[PDB]
Amino acid sequence: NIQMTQSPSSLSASVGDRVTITCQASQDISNYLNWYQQKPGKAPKLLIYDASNLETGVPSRFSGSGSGTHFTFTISRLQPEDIATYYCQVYETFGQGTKVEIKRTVAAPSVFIFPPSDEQLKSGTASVVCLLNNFYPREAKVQWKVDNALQSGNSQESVTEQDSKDSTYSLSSTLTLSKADYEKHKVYACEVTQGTTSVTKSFNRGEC
Amino acid sequence: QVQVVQSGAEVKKPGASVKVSCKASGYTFTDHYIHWVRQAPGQGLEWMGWINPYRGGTNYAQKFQGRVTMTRDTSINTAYMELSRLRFDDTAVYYCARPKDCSGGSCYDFDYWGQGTLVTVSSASTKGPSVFPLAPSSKSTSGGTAALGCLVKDYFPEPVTVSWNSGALTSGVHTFPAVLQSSGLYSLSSVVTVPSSSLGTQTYICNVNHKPSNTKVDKRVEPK
Amino acid sequence: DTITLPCRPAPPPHCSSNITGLILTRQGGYSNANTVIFRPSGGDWRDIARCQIAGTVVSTQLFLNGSLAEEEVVIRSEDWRDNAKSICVQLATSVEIACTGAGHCAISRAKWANTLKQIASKLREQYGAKTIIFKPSSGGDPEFVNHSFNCGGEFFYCASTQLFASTWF
Ligand SMILES: *[C@@H]1O[C@H](CO)[C@@H](O)[C@H](O)[C@H]1NC(C)=O
Ligand SMILES: *[C@@H]1O[C@H](CO)[C@@H](O)[C@H](O)[C@H]1NC(C)=O
Repeated sequence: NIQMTQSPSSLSASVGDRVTITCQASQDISNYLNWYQQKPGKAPKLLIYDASNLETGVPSRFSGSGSGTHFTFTISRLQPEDIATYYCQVYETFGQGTKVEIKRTVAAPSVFIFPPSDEQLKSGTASVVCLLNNFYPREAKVQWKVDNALQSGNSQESVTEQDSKDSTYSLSSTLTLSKADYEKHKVYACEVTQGTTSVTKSFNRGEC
Repeated sequence: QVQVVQSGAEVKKPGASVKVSCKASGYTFTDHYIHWVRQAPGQGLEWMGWINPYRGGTNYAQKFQGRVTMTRDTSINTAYMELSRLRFDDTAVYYCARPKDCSGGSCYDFDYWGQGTLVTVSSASTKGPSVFPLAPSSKSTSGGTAALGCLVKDYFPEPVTVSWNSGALTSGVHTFPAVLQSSGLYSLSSVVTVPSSSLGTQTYICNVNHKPSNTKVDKRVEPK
Repeated sequence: DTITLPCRPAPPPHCSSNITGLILTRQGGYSNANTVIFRPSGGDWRDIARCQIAGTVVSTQLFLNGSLAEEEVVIRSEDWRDNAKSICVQLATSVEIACTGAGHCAISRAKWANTLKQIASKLREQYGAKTIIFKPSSGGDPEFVNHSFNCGGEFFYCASTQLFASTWF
């Protein structure tokens, strides 16, 4: 039935500037287009309804306009908490969505390293956890060395959603070894490289 | 005031069926249709159908006809979506959505949503998580701020929730997206930075909830 | 050559009526089929009232002993694009439904066929040169998933599956 075409699929903007999203409807739908904001892990949130109206409690930098087949959603001055995916909707049809992410200055991570717990070692596995806290851009190089030997294949990385307050990212790198291999080596280090600086945090297996 | 609360996450086997509940309150239940919309992981939104709670009528998206049933119990303001013959690509977060007053209004402007229900379609069984401390010391202290956490390991299906001191501690927390291990089980960490001066004096507990297995783990994280 | 509908309890012969209109829901969602699907309304009494073509008799899915349109079938909807708005259908020529007292009410197959064909043609004016399919009620409480009606203080329930299951090209 009624097709939708939402544009662009993703945009990156600095704090404070104006963001515009379009939705093109397959046929004349009058003013029956709604706009939703969806933060990661959360239900969609109604912002604009019947193409123009501001849902009660929505800040006034969110506007919508258009009629017929072409509709416009705009954020006047992008705020940090506006990171989200945005969807138009016509009846049962949702547009493809637009992920708006923020551009900001470079920020260096605070780096922390955690040895396996005593409890986890009992169970026969060792998990060593390296935290990169509140950095930017998303792109980071994390390498693991045990006794100065590069690991390459026994770590897994996970990256947060962009922070709603300071637009930074946080990253975890977890290295997993059996209790056997873990006790075979002494020095555990994760090397965090962000562009002409590498910071290496480490520990000796026994000490604390 | 208006609330829409859904049942908890579940895993179901391929071919089996799931029934998700949606309890509403704070308005006249019979005056608004209840729509179901689902979201596969990192995908868009997909409408499944509506139920009229007044007299039980329904209208399902054509692609689910013959596989979905929507019902309600007006006595407890609860709508249900039952999807059967589950395939793998039915894994998704299932939302109920309540539009503005369906008379005069479109009945498609979704004012209120439930929180969602993750339904995972898989043959593996539930497995509650093992929770290990990521303890603070002088070694996780950079300038009077200390980092501490909980490793939440070896569980299935998604999701877990993590809070700190029963939600009393929120700032600085980073609970990372779960990662699927080569075992087929999920693992994540939640971390928080606090002042080092508090380490000896404020107690720090992470609260892991895994609704799929009806397990809640509280781990006291003590300083080393 | 009849469509003979099973009804519970048995409507007596003097509860026979003329069908003068009906109320539809268009089935939602994407089809890559070039079909449009209609079922007896998934709404309720409020949608029936809004059509303003009932007479004295209270009935669901079919209007019984109501008003007729002047020349041809008339269809109206508050918003054709909104599958949560019911579609009112007013016949120009009525279709008798004759109840035996023995547990059925019957309609002429040919007359119902020609009725559906006219309705389908009006729907094609509204949604395009598409194939039109009528399909049974999607479900609901007993008075609405059945064609139900009040005759003389007693409620009767006729399975309408035979009336809404056909393709019109
Ligand atoms: C419809 O009209 C006929 C003719 O007047 C009448 O006998 C019948 O009872 C009416 N139907 C109902 C359900 O009352
Ligand atoms: C239907 O209407 C015709 C006239 O159009 C009338 O003769 C007939 O008795 C009616 N049938 C019923 C069952 O009311």
